[PDB]
Amino acid sequence: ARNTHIARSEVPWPRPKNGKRRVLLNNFSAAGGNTCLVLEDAPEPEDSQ
Amino acid sequence: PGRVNYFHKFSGPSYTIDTACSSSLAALHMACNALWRGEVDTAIVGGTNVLTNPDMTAGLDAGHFLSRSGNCKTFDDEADGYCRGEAVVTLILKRLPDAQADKDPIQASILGIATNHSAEAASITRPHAGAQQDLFQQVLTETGL
Amino acid sequence: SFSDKLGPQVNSHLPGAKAPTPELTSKSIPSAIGAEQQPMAKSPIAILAASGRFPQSSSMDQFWDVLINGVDTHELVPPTRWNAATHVSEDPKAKN
Amino acid sequence: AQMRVVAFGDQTYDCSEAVSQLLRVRDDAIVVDFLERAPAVLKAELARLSSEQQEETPRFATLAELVPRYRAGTLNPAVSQALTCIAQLGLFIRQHSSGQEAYPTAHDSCITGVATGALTAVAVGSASSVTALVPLALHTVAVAVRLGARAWEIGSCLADARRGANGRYASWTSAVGGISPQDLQDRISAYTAEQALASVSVPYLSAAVGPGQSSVSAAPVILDAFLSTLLRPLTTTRLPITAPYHAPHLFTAKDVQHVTDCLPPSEAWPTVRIPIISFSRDEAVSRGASFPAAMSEAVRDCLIRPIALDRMAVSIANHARDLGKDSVLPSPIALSFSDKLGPQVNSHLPGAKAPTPELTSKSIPSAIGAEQQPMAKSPIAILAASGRFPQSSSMDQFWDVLINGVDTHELVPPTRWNAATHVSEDPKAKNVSGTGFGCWLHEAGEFDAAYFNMSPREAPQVDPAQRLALLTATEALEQAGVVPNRTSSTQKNRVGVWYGATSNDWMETNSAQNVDTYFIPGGNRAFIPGRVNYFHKFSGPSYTIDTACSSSLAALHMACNALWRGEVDTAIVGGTNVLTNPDMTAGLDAGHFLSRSGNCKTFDDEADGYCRGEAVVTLILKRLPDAQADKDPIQASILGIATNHSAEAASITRPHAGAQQDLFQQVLTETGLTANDISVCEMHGTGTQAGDSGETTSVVETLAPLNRSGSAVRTTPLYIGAVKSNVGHAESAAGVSSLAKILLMLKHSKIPPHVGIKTKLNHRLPDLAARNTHIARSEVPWPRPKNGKRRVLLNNFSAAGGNTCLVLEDAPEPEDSQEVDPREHHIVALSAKTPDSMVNNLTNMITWIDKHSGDSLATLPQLSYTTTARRVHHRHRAVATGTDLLQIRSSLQEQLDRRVSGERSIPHPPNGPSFVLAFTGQGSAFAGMGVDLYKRFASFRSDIARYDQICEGMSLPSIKAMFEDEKVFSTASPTLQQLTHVCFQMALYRLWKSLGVQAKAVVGHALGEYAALYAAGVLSQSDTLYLVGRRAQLMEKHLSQGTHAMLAVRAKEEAIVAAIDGPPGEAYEFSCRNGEQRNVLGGTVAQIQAAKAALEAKKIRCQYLDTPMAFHTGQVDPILPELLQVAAACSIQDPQIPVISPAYGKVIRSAKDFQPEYFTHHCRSSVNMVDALQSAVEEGLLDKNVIGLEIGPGPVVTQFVKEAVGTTMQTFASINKDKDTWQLMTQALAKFYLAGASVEWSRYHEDFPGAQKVLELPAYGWALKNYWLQYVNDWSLRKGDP
Amino acid sequence: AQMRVVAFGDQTYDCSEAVSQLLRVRDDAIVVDFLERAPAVLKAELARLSSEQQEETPRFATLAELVPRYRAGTLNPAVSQALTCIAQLGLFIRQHSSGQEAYPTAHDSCITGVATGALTAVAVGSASSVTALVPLALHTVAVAVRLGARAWEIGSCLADARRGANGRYASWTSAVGGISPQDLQDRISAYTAEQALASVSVPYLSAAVGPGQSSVSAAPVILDAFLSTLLRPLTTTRLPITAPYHAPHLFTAKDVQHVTDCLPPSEAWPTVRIPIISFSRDEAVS
Repeated sequence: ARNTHIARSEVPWPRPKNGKRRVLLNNFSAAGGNTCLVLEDAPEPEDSQ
Repeated sequence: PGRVNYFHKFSGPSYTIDTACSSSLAALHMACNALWRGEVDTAIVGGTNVLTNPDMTAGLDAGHFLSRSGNCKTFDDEADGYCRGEAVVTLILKRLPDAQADKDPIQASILGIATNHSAEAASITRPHAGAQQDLFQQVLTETGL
Repeated sequence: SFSDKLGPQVNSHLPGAKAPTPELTSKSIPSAIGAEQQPMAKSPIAILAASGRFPQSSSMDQFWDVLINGVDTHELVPPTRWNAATHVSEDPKAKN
Repeated sequence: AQMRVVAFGDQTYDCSEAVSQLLRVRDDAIVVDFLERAPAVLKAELARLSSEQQEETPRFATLAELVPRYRAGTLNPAVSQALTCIAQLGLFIRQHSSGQEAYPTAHDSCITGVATGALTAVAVGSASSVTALVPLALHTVAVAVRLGARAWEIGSCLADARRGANGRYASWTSAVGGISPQDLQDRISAYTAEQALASVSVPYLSAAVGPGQSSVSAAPVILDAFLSTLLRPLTTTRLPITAPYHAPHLFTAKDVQHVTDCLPPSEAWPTVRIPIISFSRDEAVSRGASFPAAMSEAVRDCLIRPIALDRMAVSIANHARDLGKDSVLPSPIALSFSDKLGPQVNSHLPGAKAPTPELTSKSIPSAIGAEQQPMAKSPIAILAASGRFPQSSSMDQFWDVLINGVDTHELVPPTRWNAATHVSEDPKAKNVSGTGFGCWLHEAGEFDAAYFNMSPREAPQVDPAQRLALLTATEALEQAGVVPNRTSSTQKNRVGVWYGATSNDWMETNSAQNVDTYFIPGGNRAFIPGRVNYFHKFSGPSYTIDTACSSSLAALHMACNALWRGEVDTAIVGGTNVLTNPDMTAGLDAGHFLSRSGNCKTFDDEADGYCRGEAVVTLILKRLPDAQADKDPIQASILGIATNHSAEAASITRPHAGAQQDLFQQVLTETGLTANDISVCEMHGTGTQAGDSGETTSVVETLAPLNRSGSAVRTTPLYIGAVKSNVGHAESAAGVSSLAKILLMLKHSKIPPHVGIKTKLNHRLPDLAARNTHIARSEVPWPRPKNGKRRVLLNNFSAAGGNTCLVLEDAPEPEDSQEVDPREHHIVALSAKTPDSMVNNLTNMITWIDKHSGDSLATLPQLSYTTTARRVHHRHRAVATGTDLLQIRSSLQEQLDRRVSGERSIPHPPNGPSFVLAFTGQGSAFAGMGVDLYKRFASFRSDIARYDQICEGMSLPSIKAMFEDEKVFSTASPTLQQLTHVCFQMALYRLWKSLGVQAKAVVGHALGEYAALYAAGVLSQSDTLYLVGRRAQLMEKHLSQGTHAMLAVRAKEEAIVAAIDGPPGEAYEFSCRNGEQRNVLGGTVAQIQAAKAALEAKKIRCQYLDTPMAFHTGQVDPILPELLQVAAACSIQDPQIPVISPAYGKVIRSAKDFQPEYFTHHCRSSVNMVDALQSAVEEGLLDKNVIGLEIGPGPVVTQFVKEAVGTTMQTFASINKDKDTWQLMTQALAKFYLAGASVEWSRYHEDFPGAQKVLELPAYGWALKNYWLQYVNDWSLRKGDP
Repeated sequence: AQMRVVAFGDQTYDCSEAVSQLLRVRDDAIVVDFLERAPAVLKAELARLSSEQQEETPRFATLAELVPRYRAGTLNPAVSQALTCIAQLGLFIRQHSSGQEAYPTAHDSCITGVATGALTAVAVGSASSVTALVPLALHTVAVAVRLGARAWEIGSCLADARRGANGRYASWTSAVGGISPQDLQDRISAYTAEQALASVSVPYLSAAVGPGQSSVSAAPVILDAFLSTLLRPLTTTRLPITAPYHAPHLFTAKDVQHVTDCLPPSEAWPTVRIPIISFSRDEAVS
């Protein structure tokens, strides 16, 4: 209903044109702490031609 | 990290973080904090875990943390705890302008990182959904996404 | 609020006149090298490399080989860590 | 009529001081941003130099590292030009941004610049604001770097540094005075003609300073060979120019073009607006040129044209004359001989002057909250500190051991591990050590499990480190007066915990002898801060730092980083070390780390290792402005902190003195202090010969250097000490232990003696006496300089190779409010989680009072404030009231005697008390009613003012005069009287509601119905005012004076009915039925007289009522329609609480009963108080356990409530005709507190600043118990045997 | 030949987007400094409010946490006033610092603002550069907090929040269309005469926005009852104003003096140098 899936099989994850992919990373604690992290994609490489 | 500093002759800070099962990400947060105020220009973040003491496994089992059936059955209806794993991994970090100036390879970019404590949970070990939701929303707002 | 009507209303009380805006007025000079970057505080942090040793994997490529193939790596404790036959019981009754 | 002139100078001006000053600016955003962005541009431009040049440039992170190199003279021309430009631009920006100076304009100002300052002239002449100037400044910086690099390249190609370079760069020019430029040129021409020289290497004059002064440039060797021929009376001085400049025979247009190639081409380049005076060029004044073109011309000036400095003043004066002005006011920046400028500029001008008063330099006051500097790079305040050291259960006992110079080391106690089996003279057996000495805490197993919700089963298997961390953290939080959610900075989401631990011996040795369900929670180091966060409900980051033997200062560094980034507002930092694993001692002795003789003997000639000690310490940190705004107690400020690694050591464990010296210098430079400001240096001093010698030499070289003459440069003694010779090496709490010692010395203002040196001072140390450095052998006074502060340097090193440094400071001088607490009576509150803790707290408080009985007269209010406002209040409570400390002491002593005699404390009910609020009629009003409340409480004053203004809005008489004059009650009109009564009742109710008194039901009596209805949410304040005012006005208007009267009889209803002839109602009617034995009769004055005559004939004591009007009688008939019309206007609502209404004699609970006719009925019908009270008691609303408060001039209605309810219903009043209001208020608050009410103590003291200070009260009286898991059977010596 | 006029709005305009955008600026030092200092001044001034007002104020570490509450209509008048003024000043400062726009000058510019935008108007008219304007901006933020607090105090005095409020702050005003202001005034007078009402709770004309439109303010229940009397083709639309304003029969010179009592007396206070167009006043330009 919310448009979220658990990939039961390999699915492509292509980079959007003129865009980036973003990720959320969670790592919690038995002591109680929580750490969250928002990841991105590296800029398109401007390698000398 | 002391041996890494000594062998490679790096004369910058050197800490080991023992936060928790989240030690590696806490160390990453600390490294980013150091990077964000110019203390260091390059960082070597990592995390290690090698199991060689039966008593830690015995204690974790006695605490009902581990699963007596196999691996971690995430999202399953019969999930009954996790199983211990071994892994060592190291990463190299830089501020994006510095990474682009030196022409280093870049695999991803960290936009923001935050930490908090589930201090309102029923017991110390159990998690608190409200705290995690607040953390996620705070990070999202800070990142501007 | 309703700002777009301020112009027509004010100019309706004045002698006829209409002047456009040069779209190129926003042209800016180029910043000095090394200054265009945003301050160090809250700046993106790059990940340059990564290495590790995971179960059934002596590199990251082998880690991906494990991940994409959907194989779980759990197994009983080897004999080089401790002897399972005596350190593990169906119901723990002995010390430790 | 006056023109300002901005002038910049050349490289001749020593700019090191200016650069040092700018780097210390913290209150200007523009300057800070510019100084962060200039190093980046500088580095980017340096990276594209030649290969040989790049080898000679230093590597730096900030501009600070280039200052000492600039002073030493070992900085190449490129960086020198860049630094000159940066200093000039930063000075100008700071002057015109935080100096609040109008930017120069084209009509009142001109810009001039000597060769290197010609670039900055273009940079600031092409803008109109500092914001528009910042980018041009960076472009100019890059251009200057390139210019210096080009000159350096040409010079280096011309000549090579001599063999004896020493690193210094020779000077390429020298100022020669004594002849005019023409004679000097003739001499140079003759010299180069007689002597054959390459046309490209001849000497040339690069300036014309004046009629008899000039400058000459050439390659250092050639210049020296030429200046030798200039004999007396000509004098020559070597200027600090390290490259050739102003040489039209060494540079061409190509070089000028190359330098200015860093500027890309475009059309958005700003032009030159403010005229620039180029005294060296043909056209003195230039304007209207693009930015790149003017920059190219400036570079040409600085490379190809000689400085015509004998024409600057003439050109400026000519410009001033042309503009028509008559005087010039100079504002030179980094200009040499700047003082002489203005005189010679004005010499060419007609005489004129215009002084500026210095009193006009004043500035607008900053808005509250904007005066503080940005949280980044802000002092961190230490508010409190608690710890457990050997032979010390607190910091006072730690001071005792320090000052007494006692040695603590001893053999292993039987509780840890047997020494007869784990120690041998020469280790030969497996897992056997040669040393068994240490400094132990003998009460590490003592804990209050109940206080922290732990269980007797779980407590033993919790690492003593965690238990002591909890104890010390709670103690430190209590000592700092921090209660969660009390303030913005103490919100639970803004508090984090950092702890430094490096061992979990409990898991290895004690907990592992039997693994139970609490093995991991109780043993893992993750739970040392986790338990603190969980128990105190702080929801901020929590970390454990295992850095090294220097973990505590690493944790402090991380906490300060978190505070400086704004991710927390309060931080709890600490460090733990409890030794219980014999294997750790065996492995430290196998590595030759521990001494086999005794304690750490630092600076001694026979140092042969250190001793293992134990210590737990916890501190509370906070940014300085947040602590000051919170009225928290501050005892030190952290100015800076840094870390690095000794990775160049010969061995991993061995220290490296060079790294330590770099760390100390870095911290000192960042903090902005000089070597002479540090009076004390607390060093690691771990009692090892080589390590002690290296640390001492590095510290002395940093803080106590030697001048070239070989004499001391310090003007004040520097004292060196180490806490480790007294308590050993805590080795994970060592940093916090040293910091705690420093705090104690700051408190007591004396330096304790040093006990490490037992035989003889180590002979490898530097001669300290020659350096003005001392090792205190007897305690010396350490007084705080008046109008000054004393600072410290703290060190902490590691076996892993990490070094940490920290600079401390004295707290700001207290600004204590000198206002005297007008309150007469005061309230002191104690609380505990256990009856035993209650007895302990009472005993400790009584002891404290005796020791502090006569300290001052302001101590009682501050004790009240600390005990009530700044504390957490638990289930078991005890309170004391009095006017002086002696009364409180006596009351507390009586309570303690009764408690010890055999009584037992009982926790208050979980939900607290329940209140019923009674509002009185218009009978108890007296002159001066609530006049002290109007004077002392600001909320009451505001409420009364608002009510008065609203009344004036509705055409009603003012009410303020009845609360200020106090002499108008006598002649108050009846409407004014009723208005004052209702307004006072409403304001008073709002006051009590502000102190945490919540109403569960409200009951009025014949005039409190309006206030009660407001308090129940039925009406608003405006509606109540309108109703009461219009009712009174109608009563006064339609009716007359003396029409009826009222009387009261102290007899039953049947008796009064029988004693009077005639049925009730037709002649007389009941007006109020206060109680069973109390009734009030009303009727015509003649009828009242007849009734009194009839009843008094029966010998019944009745009394006339002073009320002039008559309510609930026949006199209120001809105004009912008007009251009905008025009441239909006001809004109505469902009450939030039951409204006991005597008018209807029931418990009304809905808005359907408060229709407009209800008000008319009340204004006419009788006050059937008794029936309403009985209805409420039947409904169960009122019980004997319900508290009753009296919102009114006296305890009238509450008495009736007590009769209706029972006889054991404690009740209190708020105002009285004879008793002081503060006595009653204090008594009521004390009884509510004892009941269980959560009083808003913060609001009770907010209006009395004189009482707002936190005292150092005795710590909590914990009910300690021993929880230990003994290590048995010596199994650690058989790790691997069958 | 041409002059530019900078106009500031009021509470009616939504400022969530503006405040969110301002918090994402990273290339401007002045804007970052202002957005760091403004929360400090707001927290310092919000600590001087009465007890009942502080229980209804949210706890925020930074301005980012107030946007979600502002959008949900759960922000009391004081913080809303502060946020509106902060957004206005921040937008102006960013435009004139990063936008590289010349500061307004009296020769070819004039400031103007409506009720809430007049504070920002005077703040911007007394300065000559963004650097010189930042402190006056913080003073204006404090004054806005105080003004909102006073209006909220009086409004709460008049009437209390309804039972089913659920947190939201009921609007106190509403725009009216289809009448000239005069006939609407006579309608208000007739409705007041027919139902006797306290002189303080009577509806009043807060604004006259056009020849056939205007605004009417009153207590939420009084306003709701009155608007039911207006029948088609009479149109009514609510506005997001949560306190009584523009009420000469509720506010006096004492309230004005109290609101502006956070500015210490001194003879440095810069004098407005660029004319401010005051259309409501008797003197058009001051």
